[PDB]
Amino acid sequence: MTMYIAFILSTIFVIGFVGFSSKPSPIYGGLGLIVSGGVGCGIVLNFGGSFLGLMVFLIYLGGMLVVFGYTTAMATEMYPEVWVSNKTVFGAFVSGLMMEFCMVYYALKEEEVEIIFKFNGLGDWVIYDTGDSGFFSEEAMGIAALYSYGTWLVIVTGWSLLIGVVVIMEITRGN
Amino acid sequence: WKPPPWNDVDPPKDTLVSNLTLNFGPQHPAAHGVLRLVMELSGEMV
Amino acid sequence: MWFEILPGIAVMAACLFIPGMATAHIHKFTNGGKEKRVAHFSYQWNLMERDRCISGVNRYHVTKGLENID
Amino acid sequence: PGIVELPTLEDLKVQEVKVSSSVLKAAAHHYGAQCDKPNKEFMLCRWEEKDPRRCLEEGKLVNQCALDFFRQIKRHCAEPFTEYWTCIDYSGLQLFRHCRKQQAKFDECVLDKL
Amino acid sequence: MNIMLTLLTNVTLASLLVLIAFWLPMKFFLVAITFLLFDLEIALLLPLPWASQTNNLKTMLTMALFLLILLAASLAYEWTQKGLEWAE
Amino acid sequence: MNPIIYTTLIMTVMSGTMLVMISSHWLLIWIGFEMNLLAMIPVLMKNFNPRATEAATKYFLTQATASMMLMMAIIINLLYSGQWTITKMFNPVAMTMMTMALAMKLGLSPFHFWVPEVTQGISLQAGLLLLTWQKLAPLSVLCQISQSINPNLMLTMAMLSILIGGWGGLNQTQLRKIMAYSSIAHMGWMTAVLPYNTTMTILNLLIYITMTLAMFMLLIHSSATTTLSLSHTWNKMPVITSLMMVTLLSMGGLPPLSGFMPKWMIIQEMTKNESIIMPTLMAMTALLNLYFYMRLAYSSSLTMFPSTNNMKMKWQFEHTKQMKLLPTMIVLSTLVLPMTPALSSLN
Amino acid sequence: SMMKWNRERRRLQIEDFEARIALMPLFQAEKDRRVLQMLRENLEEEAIIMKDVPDWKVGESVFHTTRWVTPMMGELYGLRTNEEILSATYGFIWYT
Amino acid sequence: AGRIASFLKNAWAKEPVLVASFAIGGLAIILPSLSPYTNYAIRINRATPYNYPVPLRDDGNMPDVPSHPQDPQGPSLEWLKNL
Amino acid sequence: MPLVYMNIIMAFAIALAGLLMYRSHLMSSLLCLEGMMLSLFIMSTLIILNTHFTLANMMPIILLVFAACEAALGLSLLVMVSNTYGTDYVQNLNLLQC
Amino acid sequence: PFFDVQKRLGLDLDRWMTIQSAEQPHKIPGRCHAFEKEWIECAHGIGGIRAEKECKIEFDDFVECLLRQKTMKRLSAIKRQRDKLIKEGKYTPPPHHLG
Amino acid sequence: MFMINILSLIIPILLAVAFLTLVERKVLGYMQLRKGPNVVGPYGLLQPIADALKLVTKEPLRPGTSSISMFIIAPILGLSLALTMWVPLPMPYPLINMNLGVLFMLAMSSLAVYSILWSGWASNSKYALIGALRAVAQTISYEVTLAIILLSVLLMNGSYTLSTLITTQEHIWMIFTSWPLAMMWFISTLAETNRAPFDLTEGESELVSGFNVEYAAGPFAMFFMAEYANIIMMNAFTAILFLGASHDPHTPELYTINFVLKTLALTITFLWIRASYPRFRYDQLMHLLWKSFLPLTLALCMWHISLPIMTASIPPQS
Ligand SMILES: CCCCCCCCCCCCCCCCCC(=O)OC[C@H](COP(=O)([O-])OCC[N+](C)(C)C)OC(=O)CCCCCCCCCCCCCCCCC
Ligand SMILES: CCCCCCCCCCCCCCCCCC(=O)OC[C@H](COP(=O)(O)OCCN)OC(=O)CCCCCCCCCCCCCCCCC
Repeated sequence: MTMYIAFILSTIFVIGFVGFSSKPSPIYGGLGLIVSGGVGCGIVLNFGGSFLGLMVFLIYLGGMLVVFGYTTAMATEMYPEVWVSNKTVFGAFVSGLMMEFCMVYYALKEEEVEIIFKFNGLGDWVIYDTGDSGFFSEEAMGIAALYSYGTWLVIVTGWSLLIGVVVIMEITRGN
Repeated sequence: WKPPPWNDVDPPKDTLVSNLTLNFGPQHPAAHGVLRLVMELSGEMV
Repeated sequence: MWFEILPGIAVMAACLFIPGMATAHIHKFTNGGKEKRVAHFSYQWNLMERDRCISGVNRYHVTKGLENID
Repeated sequence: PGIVELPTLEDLKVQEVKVSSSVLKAAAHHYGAQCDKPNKEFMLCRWEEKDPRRCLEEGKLVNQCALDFFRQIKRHCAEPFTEYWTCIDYSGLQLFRHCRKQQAKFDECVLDKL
Repeated sequence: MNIMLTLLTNVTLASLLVLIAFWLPMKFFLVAITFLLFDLEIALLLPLPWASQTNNLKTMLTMALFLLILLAASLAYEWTQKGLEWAE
Repeated sequence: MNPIIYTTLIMTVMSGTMLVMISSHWLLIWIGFEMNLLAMIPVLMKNFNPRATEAATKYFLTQATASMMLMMAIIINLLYSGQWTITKMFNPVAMTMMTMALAMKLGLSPFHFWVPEVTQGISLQAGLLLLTWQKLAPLSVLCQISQSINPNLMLTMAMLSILIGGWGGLNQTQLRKIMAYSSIAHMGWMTAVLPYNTTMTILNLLIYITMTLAMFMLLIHSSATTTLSLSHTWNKMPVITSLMMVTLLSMGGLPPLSGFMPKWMIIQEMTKNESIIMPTLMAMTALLNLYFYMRLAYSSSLTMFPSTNNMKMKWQFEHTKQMKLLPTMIVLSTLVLPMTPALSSLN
Repeated sequence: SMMKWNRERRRLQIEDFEARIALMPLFQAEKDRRVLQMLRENLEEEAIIMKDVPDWKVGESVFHTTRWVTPMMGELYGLRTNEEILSATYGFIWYT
Repeated sequence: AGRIASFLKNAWAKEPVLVASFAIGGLAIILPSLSPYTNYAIRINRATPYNYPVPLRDDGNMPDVPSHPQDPQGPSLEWLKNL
Repeated sequence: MPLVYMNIIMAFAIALAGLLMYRSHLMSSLLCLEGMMLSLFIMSTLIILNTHFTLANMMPIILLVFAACEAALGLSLLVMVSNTYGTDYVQNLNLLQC
Repeated sequence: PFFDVQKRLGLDLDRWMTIQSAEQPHKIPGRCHAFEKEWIECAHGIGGIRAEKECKIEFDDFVECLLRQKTMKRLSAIKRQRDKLIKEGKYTPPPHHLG
Repeated sequence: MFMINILSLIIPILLAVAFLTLVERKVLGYMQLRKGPNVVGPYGLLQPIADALKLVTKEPLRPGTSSISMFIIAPILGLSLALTMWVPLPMPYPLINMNLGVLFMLAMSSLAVYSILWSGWASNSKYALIGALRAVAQTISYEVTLAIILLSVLLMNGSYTLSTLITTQEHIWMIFTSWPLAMMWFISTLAETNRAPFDLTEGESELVSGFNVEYAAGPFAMFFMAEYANIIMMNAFTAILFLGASHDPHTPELYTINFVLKTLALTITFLWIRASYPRFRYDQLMHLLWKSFLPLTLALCMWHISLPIMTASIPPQS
């Protein structure tokens, strides 16, 4: 429909995870996460969070995952398994299908799913709050505090990234 | 289970190189024509 | 000569002209000779619903002014 | 635990100001400057009581004084207003920057006429 | 909605005109990992425009410039210890 | 490595745990755990040998996965209380989630198969860092949230460490493997007492830390990684083997050595908590540790072992490294039992 | 040149923000009545729908406090048709 | 001195991009400190009413706060007007 | 509680199962570990944006910039076992049997 | 903190964002700021074990604001018993329900 | 309503992309002293039609080593991306007024590299695979400078709203304020768009065709048109960024004339720049980027963040 669009996207998000959790060929597994990464931003986008969502596209989907499949490109064997290949991969995929079907069926009929966390099965929209945000975006004005309140965060995350640059050379140096 | 190496150095395996011998020449105007070249390289270094 | 590339250039200017006038004129047609009221923050949004709900015809673009109140 | 008290629909019925956004924003400066005390009373009540149902009466006066403000300007140069708020409407962001001459037209009644 | 409609229409147009064209007729790793670390460090200062309008921008000045010198510092250590001069 | 570049990697991880013990915010605790992992990997691969490459991979995958499991434990607690501060957890499954997540970072229960392999691959100098400093960071969080801990959840983790540490230690040959299993067995002792009173948890940590440095740096001086290789050191350096024996007895736990420091108070502490069957099993199964301590003690100094002719050449040259803090570490791990009432300082 | 122009834009924004400050009294008063008027229409409908159900105190308080909690949209719109729900919740987000 | 000047000259001889980068980065770190408009930037930054000026309960004894918005009492951004 | 969160919560669980179970390739395991922090990112943003916890918007950006540091380390280790063993299959990584 | 250098040095590194009722950019509320103010202000100087007992009512409300479990569960009873009345024709919607 | 605007945007974009092949062969020739396509069609007005029709009537070859699943998603992933990237362009009043449009444009620009990456894997040839491998690594290395240039430029502009570009750039072109970054930006456009001195893949002899090594007529239409499609826009993005025009609300015609002429002139320089320079060797790309372009961009971002603070010139995001 359109009311369940976040639910619809969330459903594609779960099945997208089964795509790469089943551990298919690394390129194909990356693609299964690429769509999973794509829809997940839309879930965030529907809740607001434009900037936080946009990063999932930019620095993760077009970022971390680009060099991810890039490594799989020059590595890996000469015979990449096609999604069907090993019967376990398709067995894992159908296995992921039966988990999301049983809960969703249970979610939309009895609405009293208690698996681990007790969760009531209503539409996505019955959780949004109310109120006007004035002239400032809540997400934009929050992470803009990186340089006004994010004092100890910047000092530590910056320092580790510099150590991140030095650790990667030291491991890749080859002594 | 064999005892671990005393120097802790496990024995190297054989070569794992990917020095593909590119066949330049009779497909690329880059070779100006009939200039079949046989040469190996470390991905980029001939 | 050199101007033989001009008709190749001119047709492009006609093609790129279409998006500029369309998305402007369509805005004028869908807003009633106006532009689409941008909503970059919450205030610009509930302002429209304020105007959309008062119009009675459920359109934000149609505006009722001093002739409406007494 | 217990019933949540909600004001009845009878006193809730209040004359709602039937004007658009452009007319409100065009005269917002003068509207805020002149009829402001009832707004401040309601504004303080909303932040102090923290309960909307306590200050609903002051909300009526906020509208009520708004009609008085719009009534006085209606008797005054309404035609310059129609010119002023129409050009303000023709702005996507309702920027006051574009409308200057018509803004001056409105400003030069209220300084002496009103 | 409009955003979804726009992207959906683009996919169909690409799909439609693809179909008519089908039925009718360590160095390599290092450049990847160095980009990854720089790109992640880049995402830190993306919120800079709105952050430039904070009410204590003096502290912003010390720390927004902090990340930028670390960007230089990470490259500087990379450059001096070979690094960007990739294996050849 | 370049001495200045190995220095910062050594003490970026020093700071990574330092953040954990001082952070009052849940995210910051994960931050210190991240720098803990990010600086641990290069040190494990200082020598660049396939054992180290395997050891780093096994260590990284285990610690990274535990870190990820820790995050959703943080998120669930946030999802149910909206509190980022470190206090008692406000939801059961979140409490159950991090206990296992923090356990895998430390490694006591079946999440312990990485501990032997990783230290076996990596060098002895990096072994002490992994087995001593890399245990304060997970333990600091556990001591912090001990109030909300699930008593059943932790204690079964505690025995499964000491029973596994006790049992498998008999069959181990490589000294690093034996040291790792004793570390697992020692890890169980303070984790068991953690729900009751964290003072003994810290007390067991400090003593165990002191004993392990005395063990590792002496082995570094011996330059030996196998029992037979350690056996030869009787002739060249008889004094070291004699000190090897006293710390083995100490770290065995026999009185009046400092190994009776943690157990006795731990035995006493749980006995005040009406848990009396629990201490007896741990004290009795602690003898499994003592057996391969005895096995090492027999082959090191108590009975001399055959040597080689070439090691007459070894006598002709003196040692070079000054093995800093070795003298004070040994004495602080053997004859500190009469200073038992000093445990009141920790609380 | 850009320094002078940017300073003018800041002058324009604070002028625009000032216009918002004047307009928010009426808007807050308008939304104040609207949000609780809709809540009452829920309450009157609530009485007619669960009069038959055995155990239900009409208008039962959700929170233990007697202080006015901000009413989330779920109880506000709720009963409204899916058109009203769709346009009001994901309205800002999908407006473009 | 002489070697330092020669060091810069040969730096500009073969490596002109980096000396341009270091010079610009070198400046860009120290004028914001001794800038005379930095305080102005803060002043106009706080002089942007994102949040409503919530009124205060008039209990007397406070003359600085204006009784009327147009009243002379209270802060003014006349400085922002000409600059 | 909204089904979108349970959709995310299983998304961790199915990602968790894939990371633990293993099939052949460490690339897939590294991929599975990324779905871990991914599903954590949407879950973090979803709660934080819903509750208007303004300062807490810190954590989503901070979360993945440090999770990506795992990729910087995890990807590097793979190529080394790829350089020495050949294929990065987990079965190859068995030298530390003792 | 295990080593509360935060308190000794008197300088803030992490407690700024620890709670949503703390200082916020441009003074915007954290949705449930009102409730968690009551709970925290109930719990100060009381101790962890005590506060979970006496300040339970405040915590239950604050969770209901934050978690919002039962409020929409009751709203579920509103809708489920609604469509289980219209489907047999026992209920008719007034015209303010639609427009 | 909305849909008629969608075709009114993408369709003229697509038809302009087909014609750009003509000028590529013509204005180069008129500089190369050649004549360019002239015989077919009056003044070569019909050559792109002849070009496009055989590509949609020639045999579409699927090499046996190519995965058909990967062989078909990639051309769609490329062409569609170029078209949906046009939706936030501020043509008087943009079709999509995404307040994060600058990030929106950049985000799917990174999504473009999956088009080449998958095609290089799909083709599955030794020479083809390395050709794409050392092609993607180029594009990703050029995005870091791309983001930094963007970040500095809109810092003086204001928020990331693409419509705000025309407001900040009211009296003076933004290039007069960031000309050291303009050429920094322009060369970056020359590299992501895969054009000489970064043609690399699509180089007629550099990689014979690079991403089109085994990839011929049929599906190849959506893989040699997409690169040319990004050319018109990424120059147009430069036109909005540094060469912004004036927009009268009562006559949006002026800004349509000005912007289209400005972006068309930039594309002429883009076609000018292929016919005047050699091709960078792979090492020279990184040497130019990481060691000269990357440090300079960082320094300029150092300068452009302090300057608004230096002169109290912070821009209003709203
Ligand atoms: C108060 C003032 C504040 C600001 C002051 C800033 C400093 C002063 C100004 C410095 C110059 C401007 C910034 C740097 C620009 C050069 C960057 C660089 O790396 O240069 C050297 C680089 C590299 O030169 P190189 O490789 O020979 O040497 C570099 C140094 N070593 C050897 C040590 C590495 O040159 C280039 O990149 C050449 C261009 C390559 C692309 C080919 C196409 C060029 C097309 C040119 C014509 C069209 C231009 C269109 C412009 C945009 C129009 C919209
Ligand atoms: C708690 C229970 C007991 C626990 C500990 C038990 C320890 C022994 C257990 C068995 C150990 C294994 C079997 C024996 C191993 C022997 C190890 C060894 O190295 O033996 C040979 C070695 C030869 O001696 P050498 O190193 O040459 O030094 C001689 C002195 N210069 O010998 C040595 O190196 C030993 C040197 C010993 C030096 C002793 C010095 C004594 C000083 C006394 C000072 C008194 C001051 C009094 C002051 C009074 C007023 C205050």
